[PDB]
Amino acid sequence: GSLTEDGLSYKEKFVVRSYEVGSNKTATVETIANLLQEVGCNHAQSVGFSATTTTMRKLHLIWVTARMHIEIYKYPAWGDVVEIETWCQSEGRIGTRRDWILKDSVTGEVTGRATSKWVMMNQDTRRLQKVSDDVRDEYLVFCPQEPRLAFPEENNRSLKKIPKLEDPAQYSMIGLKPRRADLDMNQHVNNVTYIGWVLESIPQEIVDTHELQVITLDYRRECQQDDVVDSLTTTTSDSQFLHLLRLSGDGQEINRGTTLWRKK
Amino acid sequence: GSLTEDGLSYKEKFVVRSYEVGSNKTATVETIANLLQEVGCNHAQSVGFSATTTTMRKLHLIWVTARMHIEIYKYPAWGDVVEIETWCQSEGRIGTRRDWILKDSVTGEVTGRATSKWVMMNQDTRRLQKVSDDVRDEYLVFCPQEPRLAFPEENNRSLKKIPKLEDPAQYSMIGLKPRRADLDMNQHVNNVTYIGWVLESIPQEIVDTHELQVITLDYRRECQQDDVVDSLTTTTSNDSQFLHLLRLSGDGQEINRGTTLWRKK
Ligand SMILES: O=C(O)c1ccc(O)c(Cl)c1
Ligand SMILES: O=C(O)c1ccc(O)c(Cl)c1
Repeated sequence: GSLTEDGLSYKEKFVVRSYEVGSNKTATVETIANLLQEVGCNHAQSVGFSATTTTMRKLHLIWVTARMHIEIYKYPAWGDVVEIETWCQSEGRIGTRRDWILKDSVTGEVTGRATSKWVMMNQDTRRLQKVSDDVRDEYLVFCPQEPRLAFPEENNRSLKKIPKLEDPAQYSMIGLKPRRADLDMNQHVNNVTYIGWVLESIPQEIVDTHELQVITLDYRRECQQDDVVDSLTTTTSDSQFLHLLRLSGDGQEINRGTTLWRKK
Repeated sequence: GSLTEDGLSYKEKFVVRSYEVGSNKTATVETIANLLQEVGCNHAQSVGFSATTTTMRKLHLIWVTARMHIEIYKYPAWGDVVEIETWCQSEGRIGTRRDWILKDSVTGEVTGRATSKWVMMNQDTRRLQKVSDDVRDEYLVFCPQEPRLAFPEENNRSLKKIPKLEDPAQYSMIGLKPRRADLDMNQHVNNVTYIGWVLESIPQEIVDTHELQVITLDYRRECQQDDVVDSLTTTTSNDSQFLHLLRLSGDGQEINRGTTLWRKK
């Protein structure tokens, strides 16, 4: 991987692995989400991050994911090479955004795109915050100053508000628990694990006859290492679904989302 | 990755990823096990498999894992490059073996080694069998003819018989279930998922003060997609050793047994 000529975006190529593909012999959406996080981390390292800036370390602040939105046109097959370009942009004091574009390395065609929203949090208290001028100033040195959007269109799916699923859910997968492989180096549940848990309650017949085209996921609260989660899904329709992840006991919401599937 | 000059082994380099490392900022043993399977798959593809041979496809036969044995001296850090060399060898009619050697790409030092035993099974009936002469002759053209062992030693750990853990277990993790990401392209539970499940019942205090040096795992029966597993561990021992058992949550049918050896950090 390398920063591009202008130093305002980063590109990396990945060869799809045998264990990264599903029943269709193409990369799963969880594999795609892991590659997005990997190229994001390599970009952060290339421009001087630990991921935190110097002012953030002084104030004990961290970036936390608020939303992930991914649209896939074609999933790469086992052995194929996918090139992913990523960049960040400040969104004033709301937070920051990281966008991605995925391409078939051979044809150069766009095979997918993604966008994510990040908010500032005090690492100790876990209290959300607005971004200060100091953090925005140092962030502006590695971001394009004119807007660059993976999802440019006004009123596009990536910004749509997601409603809360009402009981009874049409489908459910209960008692989901993270294992040590689901945790990151800081013992926090990996963001991709929540995508896997959401998809667990999609019925097998849909997975057998459709391919996932779009997923939008809000992250409200973290699942701790000793927590247990229930995954709930209801058909809202192409097939569309509404999703809810909540703690198995008291029902505290941890994520809500929507998926759109197209028939094979 | 590429076959070596003589065409009897395969090498591949991997850059360790951010999500592949654990609390020590080095690759987990599950990451190592996934890289071993990946270089094994790339080797099989480079020598014509599709991982069945022509005679196996005609007779509806497949290779299934019987045992995995891994020893790690040093785990690669995030961003490091690890080079893995792999090769296969026939073991007469018993089955086949795949061995691996892991090296630090910069120093060229050996940082780990692994060996696995595979047995032939009919894909439909699931009945184990001996290797036929046609299959033995077919894969002999891609294997070294003089023995090449990752674990050459006289009475080495890789071949040690593993006993069955007796109840009550000292530690347990109950109700483990595979999710869709734990399945391979044929909807079978990935071999690395069982390693993760074994390790789940090791207490956190051991994980915080020790590093895993050796794991030996026998595979007896598969966990199906709708099965639920219980992971059981008992301390058998500056080094800590454990005995492991994975069994179905309901009737207690054994699916795996193993041992781990941990050295203090
Ligand atoms: O292999 C598959 O089809 C597969 C894998 C993961 C996942 O979450 C889904 Cl919905 C399907
Ligand atoms: O992050 C770790 O320390 C880690 C990860 C996986 C695993 O199985 C164990 Cl025992 C530890």
